[PDB]
Amino acid sequence: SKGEELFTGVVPILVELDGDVNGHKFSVSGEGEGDATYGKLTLKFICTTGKLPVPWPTLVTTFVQCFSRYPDHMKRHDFFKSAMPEGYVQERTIFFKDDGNYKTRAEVKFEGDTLVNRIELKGIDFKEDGNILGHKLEYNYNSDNVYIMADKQKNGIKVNFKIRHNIEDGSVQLADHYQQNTPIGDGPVLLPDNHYLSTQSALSKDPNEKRDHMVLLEFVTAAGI
Repeated sequence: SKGEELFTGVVPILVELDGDVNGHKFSVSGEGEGDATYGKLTLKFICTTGKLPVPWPTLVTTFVQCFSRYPDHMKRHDFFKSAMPEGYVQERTIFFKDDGNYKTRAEVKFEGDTLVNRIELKGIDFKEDGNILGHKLEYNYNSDNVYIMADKQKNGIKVNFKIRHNIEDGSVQLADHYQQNTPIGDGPVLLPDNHYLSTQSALSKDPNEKRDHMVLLEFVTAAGI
């Protein structure tokens, strides 16, 4: 249940985002593959409109939790795969402490054999010379644990978690995330007991790529039950 079966091998992934942060318009395309059996994601994103007006790490959480590795004993709490292939809607508000906020709306679903994440991102109230529009964030990412809770009312899940981005001066730029997911289908889905997803993310660059981009490798495992 139910995308369960859809995820037993390596699945191609496509990500497309249209963004507007303080009027700075930009688009990003990402490609790669996920192997949920190992909770592994490998992806390369390209800013297709010239330079990315925000730091790449600020976009990682926005750029497919159905690739998390759910231990066999926890399969019944895997809301993400259960919503497939029809997919789910994912919305967030990300408040950057002492700075602006991003509001995103994405749909994650299969297109044939490819798992697609299409997102619209809107950012407002950013400080022109703050850590974001001013690009003062280091190109790295910290590991973390986010707590997935069922949202029985909408038959989806909700998550509230903090991401800390390292600032070049040694300090931290907090990004408080509030997320809610609901199934696209009318299809049944599995509602989970509370548990965590533990993620680790490594960012890198493609020595041969001249466009603004980001190479991302992640491993994610569910636990807490």
